[PDB]
Amino acid sequence: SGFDYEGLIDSELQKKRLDKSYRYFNNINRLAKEFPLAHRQREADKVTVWCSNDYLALSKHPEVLDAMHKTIDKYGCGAGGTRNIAGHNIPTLNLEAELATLHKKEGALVFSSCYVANDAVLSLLGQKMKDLVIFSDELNHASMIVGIKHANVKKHIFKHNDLNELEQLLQSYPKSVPKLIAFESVYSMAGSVADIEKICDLADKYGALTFLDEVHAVGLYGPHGAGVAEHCDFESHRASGIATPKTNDKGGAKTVMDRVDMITGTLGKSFGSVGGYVAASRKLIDWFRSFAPGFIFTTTLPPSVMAGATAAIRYQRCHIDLRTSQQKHTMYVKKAFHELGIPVIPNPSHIVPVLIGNADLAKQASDILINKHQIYVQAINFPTVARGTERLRITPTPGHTNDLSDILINAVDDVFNELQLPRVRDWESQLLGSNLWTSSQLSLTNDDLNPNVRDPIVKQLEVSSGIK
Amino acid sequence: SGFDYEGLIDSELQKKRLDKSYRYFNNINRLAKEFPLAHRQREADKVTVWCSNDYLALSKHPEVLDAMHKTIDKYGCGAGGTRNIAGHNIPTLNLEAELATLHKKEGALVFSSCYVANDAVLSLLGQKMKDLVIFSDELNHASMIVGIKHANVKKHIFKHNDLNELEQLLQSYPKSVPKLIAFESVYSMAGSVADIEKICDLADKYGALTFLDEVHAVGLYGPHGAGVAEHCDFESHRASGIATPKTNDKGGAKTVMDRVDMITGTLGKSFGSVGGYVAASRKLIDWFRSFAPGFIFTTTLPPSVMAGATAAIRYQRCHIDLRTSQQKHTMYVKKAFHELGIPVIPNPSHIVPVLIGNADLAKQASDILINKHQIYVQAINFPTVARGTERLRITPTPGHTNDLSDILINAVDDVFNELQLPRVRDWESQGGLLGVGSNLWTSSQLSLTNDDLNPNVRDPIVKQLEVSSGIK
Ligand SMILES: Cc1ncc(COP(=O)(O)O)c(CNCC(=O)O)c1O
Ligand SMILES: Cc1ncc(COP(=O)(O)O)c(CNCC(=O)O)c1O
Repeated sequence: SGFDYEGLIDSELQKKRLDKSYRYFNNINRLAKEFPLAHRQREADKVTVWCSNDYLALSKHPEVLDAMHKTIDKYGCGAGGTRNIAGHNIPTLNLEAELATLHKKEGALVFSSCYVANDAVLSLLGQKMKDLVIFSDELNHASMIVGIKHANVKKHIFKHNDLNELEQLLQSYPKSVPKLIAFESVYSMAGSVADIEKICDLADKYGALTFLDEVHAVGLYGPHGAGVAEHCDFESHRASGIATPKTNDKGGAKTVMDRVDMITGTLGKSFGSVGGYVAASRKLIDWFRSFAPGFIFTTTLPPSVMAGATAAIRYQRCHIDLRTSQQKHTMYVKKAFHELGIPVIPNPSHIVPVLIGNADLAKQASDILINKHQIYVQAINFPTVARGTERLRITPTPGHTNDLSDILINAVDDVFNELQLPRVRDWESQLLGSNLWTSSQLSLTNDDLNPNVRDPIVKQLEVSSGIK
Repeated sequence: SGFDYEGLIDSELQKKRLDKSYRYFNNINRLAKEFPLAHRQREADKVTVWCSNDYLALSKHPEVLDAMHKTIDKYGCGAGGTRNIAGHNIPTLNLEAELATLHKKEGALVFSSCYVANDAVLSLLGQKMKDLVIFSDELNHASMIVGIKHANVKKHIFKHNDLNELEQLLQSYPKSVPKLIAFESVYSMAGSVADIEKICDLADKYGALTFLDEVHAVGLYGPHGAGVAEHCDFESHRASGIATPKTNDKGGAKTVMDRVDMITGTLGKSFGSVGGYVAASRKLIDWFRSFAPGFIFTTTLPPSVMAGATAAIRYQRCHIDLRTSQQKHTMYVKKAFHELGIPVIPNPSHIVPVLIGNADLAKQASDILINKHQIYVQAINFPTVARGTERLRITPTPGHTNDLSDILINAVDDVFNELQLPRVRDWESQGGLLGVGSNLWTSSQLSLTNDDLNPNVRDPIVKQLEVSSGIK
């Protein structure tokens, strides 16, 4: 007999168990009628979910559900084909148009997932420019890492958010060498934020494209939820609404969001659905549409799923109260943790990473929270984060009111004592250690938005179907 | 001064226009209440869709829609996370269990899409066995090609369905070399079918894994729609229903479907939804679950989308009349075309590829069909097929009854005259092409009804798999 395939797999699975990164998924059945509750195996066994990426609770929004129900009745479930063959349609057109409008770009292209979007764009760039050099933040997501490998070009990794190191790398190449700077706006495991504007400045100076993943930012930053790039020119964007502003927030001609060449997002988090996208110039979009195999050779997302996301995007654009209440909830939890010496990785975003520092203790903390306190928070271990930096990821939403927060705070405090986990004081004696939303921005209401953001009559893009 | 990025893209887009493979997508709005009709830009402007991969018309089935509606009311739209974080749930468990049941495997794992499934499995195998040699059918789908590139291992391409050439390639390595044979059951562009059994025999003899893409076969072949692998032991599977058969169709211990190491499918065709999967041993599934980044680091499909597919799978398992009526519809169209000398690439499957032979004429035929006859059929050109072999792809379903077929036949006949396209006779004069000049479903199999299935397929109490969540 030949190779021992079963032996190779056995030993590979055993390494996961011995190093204790072997994952057990929790049966979590999220309740649309009782957000943010979920049930486990039994309907009667409920927990409060504190680690979902349904950041704005739009997965259960009436306009999202209604859009789904109506679309299902008209279109059915599946698209029934690919974009080329029988799977191109009005829900697709409306969604691409909505995303392009959100990022104030010429075009947007929808993919199965942002994982696929990231892989497709990065792969194609590298496969069509073999001389390309990619500069990648060390904390970039798996999707981007995989895309960068697939691109199959020279790559440099820079220390996280270290723009001195990035500039030194950029500088060591002639300007005429094609370059790509690949980064995220908000890094999900730490909640850290990129200086998008400074990166755009570096791109201008050294002749690089910019690729920006706003997956943990869309819905959440900027007056309309277009992301951190929008937040960079918050007041310009707020004044102009849907329109491109006359000037950026410093009185210059171009906004940050305009200067970024390629912006990717998800429909699977804030926008309450599933899918991915890239927003960019008409030329870039047409190129991806025409050449990306991960776009071309795959069933189109169901119409209903697209209709849902479109509804979510439209609603959130003109409901800044979603963001203000999320930020308030987050800040409430963060300040309560600070007072109790519960160690939170400091960040200016909506993510609350509670530092544990140990794989087994993080899993046990998660275990006790769900079984004893009916709180669902997931442990983040290697390989998603560095060994020794293990943590619990907590993500408050507009639905996590202060009464629910109080229960969380009490439970986490309690679990820290039960496991005798290190407090902030203890960490100081012995790691990974200031808010994007300002008080000014946090006191805005929906009345302070440009009325042109309420039910815009958004027209379909020619590029979605092909250009004459 | 800086690289001309816009220049590179412009010239790249211009190559598509000059070679005339630059695609214009049709606005096709499929109507659940009026299958297989769709509207274009205006609701009033309707066409009949004849090139959908909604092969069993289950995208609009009441049990599918009802499953979606109820799931949406309970769960909402999005999963709200990945499988690891807040996106693992009962709809997921039920779907994976249903797929494992269908293929009579220990486990199944759901992905965003079969494109992603294929890429993930192939990538991982090659990344974890760098000495692996992959033997790949020349007509394998882009997803598999890309997966095989990503695997980043030695690859041999064998001529399409040529198991003599495959054997000679396999033979030129010692048995102890790790090997993978990657192939499809049904190839969508001409409807050809693999000899899965002979490939399993070659894998046994030369010590290879088998990777089988049944994307154009699930729902459609075998008594329960488990695919061509099931069709290989049709009678054993039919007798045993959902249970593993006592013997295969030759009286041996193991069925072909059991001997295939990895089977991938889609939820986006027959099963009327979206998504992909692999069915395999518990060990393999646990491995993909634990290691495939394309599985791990992506939002879970919406619960409703999973619930829809589950309903579609359960329904089709015990409705063999879906397959018999599809095959009859296909055979009706094929034989009508034969009588009219409309050239169809001969195949034993459910696909009707009408040979045009010219890129411009195929697009014009498609154009005239939709604008003049309200028939939507897509032209297939280079690079999807060889230049000179361009064609129209027609895919009948249970919903394409003979009245609709008659309209299609009439329209295609009409278009052939309008464009003075070559008939079968005309191709024969030039020496034939691609067989223009049997059948998986036999007469015996085609006269089976739902009463001839094992009752254990009706409402199986399918139990959730431990491997879906993790094994201790
Ligand atoms: C930063 C980031 N980028 C891209 C993706 C992929 O997008 P989709 O989920 O639409 O496939 C994820 C998903 N993973 C979420 C997480 O890292 O917690 C992500 O977190
Ligand atoms: C043979 C084959 N394999 C895999 C896939 C990918 O499946 P998803 O659509 O679920 O990603 C497809 C898609 N069908 C493309 C075509 O008919 O050319 C396919 O045809």
